Amino acid sequence: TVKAITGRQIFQPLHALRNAEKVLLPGYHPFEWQPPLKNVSSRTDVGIIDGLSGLASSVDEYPVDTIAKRFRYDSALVSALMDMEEDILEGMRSQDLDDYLNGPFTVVVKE
Amino acid sequence: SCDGMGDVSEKHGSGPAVPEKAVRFSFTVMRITIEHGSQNVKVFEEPKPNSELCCKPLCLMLADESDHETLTAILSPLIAEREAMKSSELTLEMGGIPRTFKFIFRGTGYDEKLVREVEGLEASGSVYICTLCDTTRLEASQNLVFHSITRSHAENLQRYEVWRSNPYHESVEELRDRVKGVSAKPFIETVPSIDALHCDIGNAAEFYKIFQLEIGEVYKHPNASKEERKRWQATLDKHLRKRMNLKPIMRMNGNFARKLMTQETVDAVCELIPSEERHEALRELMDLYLKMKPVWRSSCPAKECPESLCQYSFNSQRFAELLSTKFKYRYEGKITNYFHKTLAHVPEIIERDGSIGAWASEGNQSGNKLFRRFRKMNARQSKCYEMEDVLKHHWLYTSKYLQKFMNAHN
Amino acid sequence: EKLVREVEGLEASGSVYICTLCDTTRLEASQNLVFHSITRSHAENLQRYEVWRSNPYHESVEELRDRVKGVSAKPFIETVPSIDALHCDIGNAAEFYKIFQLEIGEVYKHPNASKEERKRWQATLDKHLRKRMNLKPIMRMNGNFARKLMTQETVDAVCELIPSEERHEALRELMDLYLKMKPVWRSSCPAKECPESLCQYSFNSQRFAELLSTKFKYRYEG
DNA sequence: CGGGTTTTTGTTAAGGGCTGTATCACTGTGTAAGACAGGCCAGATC
DNA sequence: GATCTGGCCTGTCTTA
DNA sequence: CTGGATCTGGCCTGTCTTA
DNA sequence: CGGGTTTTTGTCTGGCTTCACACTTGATTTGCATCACTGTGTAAGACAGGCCAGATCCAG
DNA sequence: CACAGTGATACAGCCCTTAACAAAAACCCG
DNA sequence: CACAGTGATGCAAATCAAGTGTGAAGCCAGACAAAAACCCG
Ligand SMILES: [Ca+2]
Ligand SMILES: [Zn+2]
Ligand SMILES: [Zn+2]
Repeated sequence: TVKAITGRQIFQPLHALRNAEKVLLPGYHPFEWQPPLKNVSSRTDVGIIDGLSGLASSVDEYPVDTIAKRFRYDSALVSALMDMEEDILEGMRSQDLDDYLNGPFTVVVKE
Repeated sequence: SCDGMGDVSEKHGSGPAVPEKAVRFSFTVMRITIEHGSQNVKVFEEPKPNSELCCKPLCLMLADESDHETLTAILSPLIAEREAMKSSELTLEMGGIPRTFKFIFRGTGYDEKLVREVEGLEASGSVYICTLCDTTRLEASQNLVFHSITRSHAENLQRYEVWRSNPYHESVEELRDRVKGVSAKPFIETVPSIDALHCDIGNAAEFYKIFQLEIGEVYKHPNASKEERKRWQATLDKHLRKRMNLKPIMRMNGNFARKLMTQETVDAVCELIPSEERHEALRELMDLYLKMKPVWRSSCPAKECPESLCQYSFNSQRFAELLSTKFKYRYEGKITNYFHKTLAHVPEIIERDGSIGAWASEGNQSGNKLFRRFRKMNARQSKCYEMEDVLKHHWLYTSKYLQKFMNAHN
Repeated sequence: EKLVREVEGLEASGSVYICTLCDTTRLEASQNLVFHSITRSHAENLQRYEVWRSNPYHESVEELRDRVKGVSAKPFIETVPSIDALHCDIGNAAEFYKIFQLEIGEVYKHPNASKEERKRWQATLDKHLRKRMNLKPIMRMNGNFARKLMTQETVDAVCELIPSEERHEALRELMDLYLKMKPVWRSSCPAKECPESLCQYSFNSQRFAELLSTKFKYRYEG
């Protein structure tokens, strides 16, 4: 409507937004754990992993009647930390701390 | 149109004790016609008759649809205005030129429950089942093909007059037979019609009943316990979930009804009946029903399905013959309302009006949906202001002037 | 609380081992009301379950249950032994509402009452709260209804129905103690917003427990 | 480093009109089963 | 042959 | 004079119809 | 029913703008089509039938 | 001391006008 | 023959360039017509 009436593009089309979404979603920023995570893959591009986690759905196996979707926990934490970059930077700048410091930050998460 | 809305929660605060219900009232223009030369011609007809974008709201209140006193106390001014406007002409300026308007009112978006409640007739479980003719439930299980529209507003008022005055001084049952089941004074002049949505819902529910009876092979076992019927219904529900990908719902709705009426549905159901003749019976039954449905469900049957329209009487007679012959175990001495209506009143309805599906009450239900949305996200959360806000927002949403600014491509 | 009982390896809430932080029973929690520390870690639940499974002392059902303090499921989630403030407020509001119902009916004077009397008492209370507090009857205890029900004017409106006068002062002191204890477990930082309530919390809690034990025996006896 | 001269920048009062923000009274999300004490009949019994 | 025991039930309270 | 066979009234209760 | 008095405008006229105006062709960006479902239809009333209760009639 | 809304109303705030004065920031010359 | 949406997924159509020299529609100096809508004649 806006494009047809105003004869210009004040807003962007849908595909541009779709392409921009892939930055905020998990599985887009590189990272690595210095102690390797036991029983956890080190790949860093996984998105929405299936919730069933490869549960056996054969007819002989225990029946399955649920569906689920979810992310990788560590990838979710990485994405959440990268979302709050500006806030952490401003907090360090306001508390009389040099921004280039790379001390061992401690994070507390409520489940 | 009009309908009652249940499950409307009440808010905290001050004010009178508001019941947990809601009743709306709306109207919709259909066709504008000018008298040019020596005949008539239409100027603007509604392309989407059942669309929510043309259901203009008029009145809104929070009361029970069975609270007759409050309902009449609210709706009497509107009916008085309608009666006063039914014999006047309007002068209106269009583009700088005065124009002349005259109206023809028609109320069809009323479900049978409200029709019975307003027209002063008896309930749905009455012996006088039809609201158009004067037959009982017994003859409605024998003739099925020969009836005629008789009921009317003025006749209802005269009947009520006779019921109150009792001129002949006769007994209660004789007076009931003389009045044909009228025990209240009508106050809304309506026209005899058939709601398409509720008709389809009732037909689908009755078919579902017929299917779950045919699974148990009741045509040879007249005796059946309680758990047997429940088992049968559970087996039917599981088979439908497995084949038709449908969900067993407790109360019949429209989409389930639409997806149920299909030849391959009966084909899948035939996997449960070991017989062979009953398969032919059910298949011919569904074939007749699907050949008949577009007569009363299409938008304009005179153009979209002339073959079904001209060949309707023979199909209805064969349908009644099939009911009386093979389904004698259930349809001997009792029959639903919509079967009688569909089989004995719709040809006259098309020949008198032209269409039925265009006069349905779908747009009213979409307006109920819009009401449930607006009352929750487009109103001030207070009893004193919520209804005004909802009404104004819905009137703005229905306006076509704002809608014209959306088709900016053509 | 329900999910905590489930995942941590505990029974339902209607049992005798009520608290998920201390391991006291129903009677001992209805007697003391004051002094209770916390000894309930996550590995402790695993040890409890292992004792319950292996039964090294070859005890009976009741003895082993008393030893394990009611553990019959292997834990699988490490949770923090804290308190949910929202459900706590809801439960306190519901309990208070029940106490108002009982106070209206004079249960301490007549320990016997039929169901119909309870129905009429609840209807009278609901109608009074509707005519004097702009509230409506609700099936389950709400959240806003809780916050709005906990006011001095509500106590006044309820006392407008009680014929006695000592009950009035009892309810006044009850609500005053509860309002004095409320801001401790509801603020984002009590040590910097309401330090007086925090410093005076123990005394207020002890007086609250003493009030319940003395002048509310008809309900909280055992 | 000042007069003579110049171009920018307020400043008062009263009224008009467009824009932004506080204020009012409220809501929707915290919603099914299990533990337990007391009463009670069927039945083995000494 | 009454006499407790056992299990069966059943209403109430506790989280939702 | 009494008891004794028996006969509708209405009530309550599933059941069918629309929502 | 038509002689004066003002708007309302293409025109001449050639010499000057900023604009207009032909193949590529590989990506690149829009614009439209396609496909499995959906929510609004959501509590009472009429009626037949079985059942005792107390009334209805019958007997020595 | 959950907290993000939710539409209408009132008022502060911030633009506008005229009207003479009055102060501020620079360059010729002495 | 309810219907106005729900999403992604895919394919089809516009574009868009950076190169390039020519072609074309206004704009101007006055200025007397060429109608054309007013007065009423
Ligand atoms: Ca309805
Ligand atoms: Zn009929
Ligand atoms: Zn504890």
